[PDB]
Amino acid sequence: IPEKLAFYDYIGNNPAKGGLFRTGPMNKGDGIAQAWKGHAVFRNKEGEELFVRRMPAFFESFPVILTDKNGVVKADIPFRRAESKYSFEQQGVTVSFYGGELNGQTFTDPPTVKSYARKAIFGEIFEFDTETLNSDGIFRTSPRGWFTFAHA
Amino acid sequence: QTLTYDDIVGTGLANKCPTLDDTARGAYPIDSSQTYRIARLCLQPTTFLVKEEPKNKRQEAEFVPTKLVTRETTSLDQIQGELKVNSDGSLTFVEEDGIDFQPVTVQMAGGERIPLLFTVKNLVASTQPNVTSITTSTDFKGEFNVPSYRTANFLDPKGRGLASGYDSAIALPQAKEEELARANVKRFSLTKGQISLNVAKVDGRTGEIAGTFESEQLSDDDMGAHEPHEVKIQGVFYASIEPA
Amino acid sequence: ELVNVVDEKLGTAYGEKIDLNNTNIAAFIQYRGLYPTLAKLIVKNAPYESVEDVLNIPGLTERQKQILRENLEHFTVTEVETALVEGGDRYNNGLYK
Amino acid sequence: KLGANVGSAQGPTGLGKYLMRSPTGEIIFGGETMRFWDFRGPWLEPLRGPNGLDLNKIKNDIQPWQERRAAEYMTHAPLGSLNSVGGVATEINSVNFVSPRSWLATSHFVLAFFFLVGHLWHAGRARAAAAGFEKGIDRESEPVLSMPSLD
Amino acid sequence: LIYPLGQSSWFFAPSFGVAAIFRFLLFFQGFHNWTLNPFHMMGVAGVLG
Amino acid sequence: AELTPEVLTVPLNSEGKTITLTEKQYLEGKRLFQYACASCHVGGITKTNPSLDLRTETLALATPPRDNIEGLVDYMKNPTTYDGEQEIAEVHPSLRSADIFPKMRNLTEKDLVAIAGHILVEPKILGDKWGGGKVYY
Amino acid sequence: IFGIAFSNKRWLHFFMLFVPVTGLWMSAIGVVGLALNLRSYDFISQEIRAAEDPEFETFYTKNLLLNEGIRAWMAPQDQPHENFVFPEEVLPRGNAL
Amino acid sequence: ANLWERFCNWVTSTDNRLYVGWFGVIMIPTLLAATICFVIAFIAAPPVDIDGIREPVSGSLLYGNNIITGAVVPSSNAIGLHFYPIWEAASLDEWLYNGGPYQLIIFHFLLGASCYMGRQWELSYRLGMRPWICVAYSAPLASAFAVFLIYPIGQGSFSDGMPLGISGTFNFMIVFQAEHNILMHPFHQLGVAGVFGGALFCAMHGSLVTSSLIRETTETESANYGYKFGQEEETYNIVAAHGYFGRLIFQYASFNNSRSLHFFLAAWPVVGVWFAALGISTMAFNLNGFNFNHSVIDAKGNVINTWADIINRANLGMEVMHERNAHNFPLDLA
Amino acid sequence: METITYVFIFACIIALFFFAIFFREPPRIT
Amino acid sequence: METLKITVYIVVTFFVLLFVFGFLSGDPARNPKRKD
Amino acid sequence: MEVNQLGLIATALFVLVPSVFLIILYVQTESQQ
Amino acid sequence: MEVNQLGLIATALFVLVPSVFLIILYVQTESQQK
Ligand code: CLA
Ligand code: CLA
Ligand code: CLA
Ligand code: CLA
Ligand code: CLA
Ligand SMILES: CCCCCCCCCCCCCCCC(=O)OC[C@H](COP(=O)(O)OC[C@@H](O)CO)OC(=O)CCCCCCCCCCCCCCC
Ligand code: HEC
Ligand SMILES: CCCCCCCCCCCCO[C@@H]1O[C@H](CO)[C@@H](O[C@H]2O[C@H](CO)[C@@H](O)[C@H](O)[C@H]2O)[C@H](O)[C@H]1O
Ligand SMILES: CCCCCCCS[C@@H]1O[C@H](CO)[C@@H](O)[C@H](O)[C@H]1O
Ligand SMILES: CCCCCCCS[C@@H]1O[C@H](CO)[C@@H](O)[C@H](O)[C@H]1O
Ligand SMILES: O=C1C=C(Br)C(=O)C=C1Br
Ligand code: OEX
Ligand SMILES: [Ca+2]
Ligand SMILES: [Ca+2]
Ligand SMILES: [Cl-]
Ligand SMILES: [Cl-]
Repeated sequence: IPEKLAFYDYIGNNPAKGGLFRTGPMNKGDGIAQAWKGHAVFRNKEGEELFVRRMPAFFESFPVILTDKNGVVKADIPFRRAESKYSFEQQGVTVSFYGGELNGQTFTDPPTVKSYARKAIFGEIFEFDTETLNSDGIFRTSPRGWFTFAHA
Repeated sequence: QTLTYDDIVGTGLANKCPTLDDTARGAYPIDSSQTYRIARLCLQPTTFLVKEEPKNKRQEAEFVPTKLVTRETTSLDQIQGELKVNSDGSLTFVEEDGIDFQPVTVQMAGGERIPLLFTVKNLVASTQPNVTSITTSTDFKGEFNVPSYRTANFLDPKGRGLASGYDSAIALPQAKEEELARANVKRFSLTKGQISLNVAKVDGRTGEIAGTFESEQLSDDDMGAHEPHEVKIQGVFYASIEPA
Repeated sequence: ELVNVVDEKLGTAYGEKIDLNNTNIAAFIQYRGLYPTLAKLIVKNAPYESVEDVLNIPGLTERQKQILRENLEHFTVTEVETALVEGGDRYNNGLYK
Repeated sequence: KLGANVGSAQGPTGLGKYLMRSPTGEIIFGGETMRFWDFRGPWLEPLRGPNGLDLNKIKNDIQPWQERRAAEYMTHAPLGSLNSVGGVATEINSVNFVSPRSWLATSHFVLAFFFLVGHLWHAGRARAAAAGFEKGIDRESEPVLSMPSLD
Repeated sequence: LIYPLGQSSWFFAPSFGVAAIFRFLLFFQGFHNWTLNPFHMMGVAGVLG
Repeated sequence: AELTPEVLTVPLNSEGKTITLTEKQYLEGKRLFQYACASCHVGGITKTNPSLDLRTETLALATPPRDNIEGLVDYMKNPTTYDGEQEIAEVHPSLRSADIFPKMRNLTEKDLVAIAGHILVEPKILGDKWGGGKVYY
Repeated sequence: IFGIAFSNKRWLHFFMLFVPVTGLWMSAIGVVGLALNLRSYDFISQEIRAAEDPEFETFYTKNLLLNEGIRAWMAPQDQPHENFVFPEEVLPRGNAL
Repeated sequence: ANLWERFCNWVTSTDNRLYVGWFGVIMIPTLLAATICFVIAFIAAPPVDIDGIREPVSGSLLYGNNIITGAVVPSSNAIGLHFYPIWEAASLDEWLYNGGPYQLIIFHFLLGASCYMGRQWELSYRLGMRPWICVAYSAPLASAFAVFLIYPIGQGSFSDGMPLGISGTFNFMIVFQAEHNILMHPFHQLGVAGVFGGALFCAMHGSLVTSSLIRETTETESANYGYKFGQEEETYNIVAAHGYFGRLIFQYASFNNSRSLHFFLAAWPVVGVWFAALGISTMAFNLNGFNFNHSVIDAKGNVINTWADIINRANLGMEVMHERNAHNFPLDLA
Repeated sequence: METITYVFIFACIIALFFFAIFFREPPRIT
Repeated sequence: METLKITVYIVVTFFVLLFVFGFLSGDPARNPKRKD
Repeated sequence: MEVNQLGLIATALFVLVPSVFLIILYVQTESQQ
Repeated sequence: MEVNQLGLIATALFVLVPSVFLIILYVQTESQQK
């Protein structure tokens, strides 16, 4: 898979994710993209492939919910813990990467798996240089968005 | 001559421990064959001191005065537990229950606010050996537990918590997580405090004692977000001892 | 590293069964005969070195002991987690419906 | 009843989950109802001593009739919708209830307010009529035209 | 017209109804933080003024 | 969809006998449940003790079992804690405590059956909404 | 009474046109922005301080928590084409409620 | 010639640049006190434990706020409706922690604004005017009483009074909707009709008078120079304006009587805002908006949602998140 | 810097109130 | 605090007395038309 | 607070440029015969 | 280049305040009767 094609499949390039007073280039938000990390594949202890529910453009924040191929919920990141049933720890959720930087690697440490799952709600996962521009981690719109706003 | 709730309400007396007369210089006999309990222990703080945190780290830091900002809500009371007679004649109080904590906020010179959970939770305190009678020479010394000032459900202003809440800074969706780990990953403190009780008055007839106390414990660490301060609390105490 | 001890506990038997040393008392409603009488006794006499130690609670009726025996397969024990047992949280953990 | 020691139970904020102190030290109920500690009622006063709510009476002396009354009053709180659906605003239909206290308070605030408006209306008119200008300004005798300019 | 045309579909336009419009208000608070917007604040000033 | 005889057929006893309620009985049960019970049990939850709800699966694991007409009718005469260990008529409305819960004074045996049938039929209509609380509103 | 007053009746009545008409025009501009999700949603300086300092709270951070509840609790039924299933455990809630 | 007689003459003098008057004797010190405390607190006050749970909220500019987020924060829920003047605190530091400034500001403000209203009566009497401008002002004033005093009384705490700040105002609105469904309350709906209609009729009257200005100026001068302050002739032709608007709708839908017209312009927003104020003041005692949650049911008994049920879902999100650490028991009863 | 900026603008507005009231163009009947 | 309280009480009483005695001082007659 | 470094110059010119425009026009009006 | 962040506002005000002073004086000179 070309890195350029994977990069289009990422919500940080969606022009409907910005803010009126979040000024500057998109690079000022998530950072200067360096490399595709590869495709994350999530699995539970049974070995079923699980899919992270992607964030719609409407949502500034979004929960982490994983389903099987039929849309049945299989794991999530709970808010309240005392009645959690689907936590990554309970379900033995792992993540393996195919292609990109992390190709051939597998992660089982629940905090690490959860961090990758949080990025997967944005689609394909990239490594960013957030230092060069002192990027703040908050999405900005593209020239497509700014052009559209001013002219409407 | 007996006061009621309506005599007391709004006066501040409800935060004050009972006192004994200047004539209460007696002695309460301990029968090593009898079992005893403290039916009521009351602790009324009169001074909060916070240890200054100097830069040099070779100068001896001092405890400095503070201003109480949370009003007359500080006293521990209705505390009870077993009062054991040990084989060597010492007495050990084992705290079991009561209103044995108070959140407190004091302010340093310059405005820094220091919240703490003023407490004697799970207090075990012992006297010197051979206490055939409790007198104005009796002392109690012991340790207690200091749990996290906030309990596990408490959510910070961005909705992050330990037993509930987000586990990341959701307003910074693509920021690097390593730098925010201390604020994102909530931790529950449990430390020890120390307390001394100096008996100053004893009513042998009624089993009541009163005196001064000093205790030392750590302050709120905001569920692990920052280092706690050392606090010294001074005040007066009252206790009623009963055969049980 | 910094770790959320409640999430970690979810990766132990605490995430699979009723932990006699940690679990909030409303969980004993999941099985017949445990709540409220045995559940109160269980929480009050915790912690336990093993699940079978629950049978040593003094004062039990014979039926009460039989109910415990039938439900040992649904119990576990892990180390007491301070964050789960402070604040009276085993009696009321701030969760209702 | 489940075994909690309600005196020593610390809530999430650090204040007592069930019991805390008023700003003047009295023992009072915790949670948001800390604001209501001035409340007094016959089902609650048996539990109150000189320093406020008495933990020993709470541990030992709560009668079934007190539990009954408290459950009744908790579930008949004066909250409900204009079409008389009892409960909080997010409640589903089922309970047909608006407290008589809500009907009586809302009606008489509405009436008291309009009667204040009526007082202003009629007081201002009676003054203007007594002075002779309730029908308007006399064009040939406009008071302001006989006054010095402000600047 | 413009708002739904910028969104995914007409579905997210206001529906023509009293409670439907109230939902539109609340959607705008929750999703857009519309009360924070200085152009809405100028609108409020113009209407209340 | 309709409120059919099959929907209105519910377990009569612990042995597996069923009974088919009439639509009149269903209407009577809703009315009487609102009259005497909804102030605490609206929607199948319990406002003064949210740990216990009126879901059929919860009632089935009560002692004695309460997931049938006879169990619910008995509960309304002599209510118990969930484990059957304590009689709670002094703090829960019942025929036994009609002196202190006066709304029970005029409830007939027929009324109790109707209330019991409402509690059993409603989850067959509403599913997990019944006893679900505000999450399911 | 107020310190200033109208003195020109033509200005007064023009001002009465100007004020509400300009107000509505401004609100329209904001909505054109919201068409693109170009919101005034956040103050970045607030988010940076709040993320690093868990004792920092303002009415601005309080309102975002309300917004997060609105989105999570209203989206499944308000946006049925999305087929949202949010298990109970993921729903943001404060204590007790 | 005696000092008290001379003083009374200056106080009630119609020649002061700003009228004082007897209401003014109360208004001036109370409004200055509220203004000075507000400005200082808004700039420099430390965080305030609004909800009484030792969770202080920062309101001031120096403590991390901007104009949009800053506020003077309501007094602590631990205080409730107790009177908390400065001399009740052990120290100014305690007074600030507990939200003392809020009580000082709103009490001085409400008294001063009530006196502002009486002052409007008073000057109108001194000028030989008719008296009811103060009645028009009673609508905004009643609204201020509603959110700063009546709602706190009904709920038992000044911590539920509206905060003195822009984002705090939005916080009050959102929580109010969660707890009272104010959008579904007809008095708030009348309020909206009052302010929407007030804005509409403001633009309407403005445009109609402006449309019928009599030509008195040249192409290069502002037409405003066609009116001279205090001229006796009307400056526009209301017969032309009515002839236009009566044809826009129909003849009888339009006003030809200027007195009737201007009475309508006064009455419509004032009445509507009166109902707005009464909305807040009666939801203060928890008589809330219409509740149609699960009102529509199909033949089996399935709930058929309406837009009211979607509103309910949004209200729930507000409810469960607001004051996330303050509730220990399952019902939010105040 | 921000605080200074906010207070500066506010202070200018209050000064503007003073001039607009006491140093207004006087209304004259002509 | 005690001094502050006494000071404010004195200040408030002064202005309140001005208000009451002011309106007692022949206020109906302070109009431009009929002297009541 | 980590504010935008251009906020100050943006606010300063936003006030000053139109304000001085108005002052220029006002003063040359006053100075007319 | 890591320049002083106040350099921009300082230079801008240094130009604009006295320039605007002169423009005010010039324009109100031109508008006086001739
Ligand atoms: C059609 C106009 C237009 C558009 C679509 C763009 C688009 C873009 N610009 Mg360019 N630019 C433009 C014109 C435009 N520019 C002009 C005229 C200049 C000279 C000033 C510039 C100079 C410029 C620079 C120096 C930079 C950009 C940059 C950018 C990128 C980021 C934009 C941003 O952050 O905006 C933020 C937008 C806002 C904060 C919106 C402001 C809304 C105003 C303030 C509201 C005013 C309301 C008014 C006061 C109310 C009146 C009310 C009254 C009637 C009553 C983006 C691709 C940046 C970049 O990334 O370069 C690589 C960058 O560094 N632009
Ligand atoms: C103090 C006055 C008062 C109060 C507190 C009550 C309270 C109650 N009534 Mg009673 N009643 C009253 C006067 C009052 N009523 C009057 C004047 C009549 C003759 C019409 C009645 C006849 C009556 C009947 C027949 C019934 C009740 C019922 C009830 C109960 C349910 C109320 C309801 O659903 O209202 C619904 C709410 C409304 C209809 C909204 C009214 C809003 C008005 C229009 C606002 C008025 C605004 C203001 C005054 C004027 C503004 C104009 C401005 C320019 C100045 C409740 C206890 C019911 C009950 O349960 O009995 C057991 C019932 O069946 N009442
Ligand atoms: C919103 C409150 C308010 C306002 C603005 C007015 C306004 C007016 N009143 Mg009314 N009045 C009111 C409430 C009000 N009244 C109430 C509740 C009552 C019942 C007790 C009265 C009984 C009354 C009588 C008997 C008369 C008036 C009259 C008048 C008119 C002449 C001015 C005057 O003498 O007032 C007097 C002022 C008052 C009676 C109270 C004013 C209250 C405001 C809030 C100021 C509070 C000031 C106070 C010193 C604050 C204390 C501080 C505290 C910490 C100690 C004027 C229209 C006179 C008139 O000409 O009628 C035709 C007249 O004779 N009023
Ligand atoms: C102080 C409270 C307050 C006030 C005064 C306003 C004021 C406004 N709001 Mg805001 N709002 C608020 C609080 C407030 N809001 C809060 C807390 C929220 C939650 C965030 C919102 C959410 C909100 C949203 C989502 C929107 C507004 C919008 C507006 C503007 C609507 C203008 C209008 O009249 O459109 C009314 C509609 C028109 C004027 C269109 C033309 C109407 C034609 C002429 C009607 C013809 C009818 C015909 C004769 C048939 C009649 C038939 C009959 C049977 C019905 C106005 C500036 C709207 C906006 O900004 O628009 C740009 C908008 O979309 N507000
Ligand atoms: C018109 C002048 C005026 C008025 C009416 C007030 C009113 C108030 N002040 Mg403010 N104050 C003022 C000027 C005033 N102030 C000035 C100039 C300063 C600077 C020195 C202050 C500094 C100040 C501080 C620091 C505080 C107050 C506080 C208060 C509140 C409590 C006052 C109290 O307990 O008095 C009690 C006094 C009496 C009860 C005696 C009144 C005696 C009269 C003669 C009897 C009649 C009373 C009765 C109501 C009749 C009224 C008549 C009317 C209806 C016609 C009250 C809102 C406190 C507050 O805001 O707490 C939240 C507070 O902390 N004031
Ligand atoms: C008890 C004492 C109360 C005093 C309180 C102080 C009141 C201040 C009143 C406004 C003074 C400034 C007016 C400048 C402008 C000015 O001097 O106007 C003077 C102008 C006089 O109008 P004329 O009809 O004489 O103008 C003739 C025209 O033909 C000119 O071309 O008045 C108006 O235009 C009224 C409409 C504007 C009313 C504006 C109200 C502003 C309210 C404040 C809004 C912002 C507040 C910000 C908070 C931080
Ligand atoms: C509040 C005042 C209540 C009213 C009115 C009614 N009930 Fe109730 N109910 C209430 C509580 C506090 C409890 C739990 C009691 C305990 O300690 O166990 C209950 C329980 C029930 C149950 C058992 C639920 C289960 O086993 O899962 C049933 C079947 C029940 N209640 C039915 C019921 C009926 C029919 C009522 C009206 C006639 C009624 N309840 C009123 C609180 C309250
Ligand atoms: C709340 C505490 C105060 C309660 C006071 C109750 C008073 C009841 C008796 C009032 C006695 C009347 O006292 C009244 O006051 C003042 C001072 O004496 C008088 O004196 C006044 O006379 C004239 C009247 O036109 C005024 O112009 C002048 O400014 C003033 O000197 C009034 O003419 C008198 O009528
Ligand atoms: C700690 C778990 C493994 C490392 C993080 C997994 C997500 S990936 C991570 O995401 C960052 C934004 O948060 C990017 O800035 C960065 O480039 C990228 O490595
Ligand atoms: C002229 C009005 C003065 C307004 C400011 C008075 C607050 S006093 C201020 O308090 C801060 C916090 O306690 C301290 O950090 C600081 O040193 C001190 O100057
Ligand atoms: O403002 C107005 C002027 C005229 Br003319 C009219 O007929 C209606 C209105 Br509203
Ligand atoms: O305080 Mn402000 O908000 Ca009136 O509800 Mn209860 O309290 Mn709180 O919660 Mn919801
Ligand atoms: Ca950085
Ligand atoms: Ca001693
Ligand atoms: Cl909130
Ligand atoms: Cl609570």
